[PDB]
Amino acid sequence: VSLAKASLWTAASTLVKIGAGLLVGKLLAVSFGPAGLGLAANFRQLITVLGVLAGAGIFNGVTKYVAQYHDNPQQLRRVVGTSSAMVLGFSTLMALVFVLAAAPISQGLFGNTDYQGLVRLVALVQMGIAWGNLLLALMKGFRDAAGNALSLIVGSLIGVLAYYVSYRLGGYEGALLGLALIPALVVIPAAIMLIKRGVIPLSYLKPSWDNGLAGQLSKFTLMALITSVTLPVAYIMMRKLLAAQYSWDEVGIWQGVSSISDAYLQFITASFSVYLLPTLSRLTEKRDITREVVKSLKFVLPAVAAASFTVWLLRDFAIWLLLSNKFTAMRDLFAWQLVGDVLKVGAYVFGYLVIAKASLRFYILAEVSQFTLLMVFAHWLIPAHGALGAAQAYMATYIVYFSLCCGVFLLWRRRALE
Amino acid sequence: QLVESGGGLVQAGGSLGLSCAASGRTFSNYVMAWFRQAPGKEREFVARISESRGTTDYADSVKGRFTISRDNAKNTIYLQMNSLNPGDTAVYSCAATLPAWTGIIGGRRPGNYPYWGQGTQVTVS
Ligand SMILES: CCCCCCCC/C=C/CCCCCCCCOC(=O)[C@H](O)CO
Ligand SMILES: CCCCCCCC/C=C/CCCCCCCCOC(=O)[C@H](O)CO
Ligand SMILES: CCCCCCCC/C=C/CCCCCCCCOC(=O)[C@H](O)CO
Ligand SMILES: CCCCCCCC/C=C/CCCCCCCCOC(=O)[C@H](O)CO
Ligand SMILES: CCCCCCCC/C=C\CCCCCCCCOC(=O)[C@H](O)CO
Ligand SMILES: CCCCCCCC
Ligand SMILES: CCCCCCCC
Ligand SMILES: CCCCCCCC
Ligand SMILES: CCCCCCCC
Ligand SMILES: CCCCCCCC
Ligand SMILES: [Cl-]
Ligand SMILES: [Cl-]
Ligand SMILES: [Zn+2]
Repeated sequence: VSLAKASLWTAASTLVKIGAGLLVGKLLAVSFGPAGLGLAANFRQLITVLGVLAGAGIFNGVTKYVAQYHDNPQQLRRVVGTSSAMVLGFSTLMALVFVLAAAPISQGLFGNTDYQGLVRLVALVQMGIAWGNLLLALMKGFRDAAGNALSLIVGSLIGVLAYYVSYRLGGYEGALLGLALIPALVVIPAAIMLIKRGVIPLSYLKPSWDNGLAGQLSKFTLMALITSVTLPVAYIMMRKLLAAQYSWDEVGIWQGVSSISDAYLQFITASFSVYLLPTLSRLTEKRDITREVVKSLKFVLPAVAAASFTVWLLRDFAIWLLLSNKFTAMRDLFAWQLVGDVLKVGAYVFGYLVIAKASLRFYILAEVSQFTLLMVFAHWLIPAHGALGAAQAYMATYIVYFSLCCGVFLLWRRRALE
Repeated sequence: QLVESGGGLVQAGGSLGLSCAASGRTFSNYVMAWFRQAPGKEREFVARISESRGTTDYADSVKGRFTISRDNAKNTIYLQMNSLNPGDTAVYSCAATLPAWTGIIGGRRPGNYPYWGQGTQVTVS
């Protein structure tokens, strides 16, 4: 198995998810117009958040420790049992909070209390989201790129079917329910694929508790908590700088670039958690880690550069196809943003190493480094060049950050502190 | 887009007539409905008239007692309420939405109507 082969599997599953999303999104737009989209905005962002929140963000830890103990049946059972207990316990608590506060949640999502029933349904749907993501994380711990990809592919296709039936039957609220069911229905193929492929015995998923492993998986919950604040906060007051001296139109230009660039990043690095994270988890010697990091960088940097150069050449086609034609000056932002994306992908290789070593301390330092760099560059370039400056600030940020990652890796590999 | 008229304090057993006016242009394509919300509960379905064949739907609590009608000439809809019992005391609101928002069996869900009126009070002594 290799990073290249994992990318081949993961690209096929990600492309189907993108094609399915574009199909469902245009069906929702044609059916309910801008009024339906504006009312679905918060609800859709909640569905995204639940993809990590429903299982308490332990998923990367599940992959890390399953990989570490994939040849240790006794510990592997303990890992999966504790992970099952943590996902079951938190998802159950989440379901109770959702059903009990369905009225305040509906008010915050839609502006009134008329959606309490949909919120109460989501309280049960998020259980499928959490459990499905756990099963996928288990497969990634075994580096089963094919099982992971086939599961996501089946889930996307059945998700489109479920969305069609749901909105045809129940109108707008049925459509929203279908949106929540898209990531939840993956649990059906994921459970089937995991058992049929012989990855682990079904009994491993019975909830158990191990205090040690629970504390270790909690470290990945804490990284998930940190990640959901730092850089999101950074982009929020980046938009603040933008609106302070420019129009909302320029703000929209930048937000469109960032959101589509983030989706581009998620597609390109989706195989990192499938291959890179479990592989680096098993390796402990510095020579072996360096070899794998070097080999990964030698593959991913030319691949992403070639892909990003192609995208920049077709930036006008990418804008016309992927986004609503309400803004077409972002083309000048593509070059800067795409360069930053290439170096950010390179920086992800070091970031997944930190995940693979469960280093909470290096995770904090990596996150704070990105936040501060983003702020120094944004505070400089945004007030002078608007959305173009925001793209320049993003690019400059990850030029410096990738270089910093290399230097810190060299100091760590050479044991500068010993 | 929607304004309500009628209602108030009525003696139990007496009749009452609510009316709702709509602005805009395209009105015959909007499904029209009445909802009510009593103090302490949530918005519940009352009655609904379609945009096409003039079909009607009623909650089991008002069937036979309440009758909804529409007039596409003046873009208004009405609700006649006979045999008013104390359980009918609520704020009554008219709602408008397109048939794609209701689907096949979602015509009773208030979240399928994005356009609402201010609401008129009905108190059955
Ligand atoms: C590099 C890009 C990769 C893309 C990956 C996915 C490829 C598969 C494509 C899937 C279809 C996308 C949604 C189609 C809806 C078209 C509605 C068209 O709408 C119409 O006809 C009316 O005008 C709507 O108002
Ligand atoms: C919005 C933060 C809410 C934090 C709620 C904390 C609840 C108390 C429970 C804590 C364990 C949380 C694990 C982290 C979930 C973060 C979702 C992070 O989601 C993401 O990053 C999405 O991709 C956003 O698009
Ligand atoms: C511990 C905090 C550190 C976070 C570092 C990023 C790790 C990335 C993976 C996380 C797994 C948790 C979310 C599962 C949702 C995937 C939905 C399915 O979506 C996909 O897989 C698509 O390919 C997304 O584009
Ligand atoms: C027990 C087996 C061997 C493991 C021994 C060490 C465990 C903890 C170390 C993990 C390696 C992280 C290396 C740094 C890579 C650069 C990203 C870090 O981000 C940065 O560059 C920041 O700016 C740092 O300040
Ligand atoms: C994404 C961060 C930037 C915010 C952009 C706002 C646009 C709408 C929200 C999320 C985009 C997800 C893909 C859009 C098609 C929906 C797929 C099917 O829908 C789903 O199941 C999703 O979970 C919807 O969020
Ligand atoms: C399974 C090996 C495939 C080799 C060609 C891949 C081209 C992207
Ligand atoms: C690339 C696949 C697009 C989505 C297909 C959905 C089939 C029901
Ligand atoms: C009994 C297990 C409860 C799990 C709660 C969430 C832990 C992060
Ligand atoms: C809706 C199903 C959620 C996951 C249940 C998992 C039972 C082992
Ligand atoms: C949610 C708790 C499951 C049972 C744990 C048993 C630990 C020996
Ligand atoms: Cl560890
Ligand atoms: Cl440690
Ligand atoms: Zn450690």
